[PDB]
Amino acid sequence: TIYNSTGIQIGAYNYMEI
Amino acid sequence: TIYNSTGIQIGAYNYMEI
Amino acid sequence: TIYNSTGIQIGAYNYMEI
Amino acid sequence: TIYNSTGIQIGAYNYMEI
Amino acid sequence: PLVNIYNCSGVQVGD
Amino acid sequence: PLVNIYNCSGVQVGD
Amino acid sequence: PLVNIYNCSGVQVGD
Amino acid sequence: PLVNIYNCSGVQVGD
Repeated sequence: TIYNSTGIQIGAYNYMEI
Repeated sequence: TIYNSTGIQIGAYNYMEI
Repeated sequence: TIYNSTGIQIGAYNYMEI
Repeated sequence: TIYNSTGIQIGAYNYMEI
Repeated sequence: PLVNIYNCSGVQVGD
Repeated sequence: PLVNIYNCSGVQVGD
Repeated sequence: PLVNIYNCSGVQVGD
Repeated sequence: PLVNIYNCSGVQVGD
């Protein structure tokens, strides 16, 4: 059970600029 | 991002009996 | 960054009997 | 089992510039 | 039932 | 009582 | 080698 | 390239 979860994420979120 | 992931889970997985 | 991770978890996992 | 958690994370988060 | 997550401000798993 | 997800502000599974 | 999910054996989100 | 999760045997976030 999840209750009052502000911004949940799992793995990896980054960005490329080359 | 996710490579060679064995059994991934996030939150809570349990069972009830009473 | 996670590399060569062997049994990762966070918070608490236990079982009940009563 | 998590209660009143403030900024939970696991592994490593950083940024690149060059 | 018992094990859960409550009042969790920002959750980042890996990165 | 029942395993669910409530008051969840933004969810990113994998990426 | 990119922003995706590969060789992921069983996935459970919330429950 | 930047940040990821590789060779990760069993992942349990909360419980």
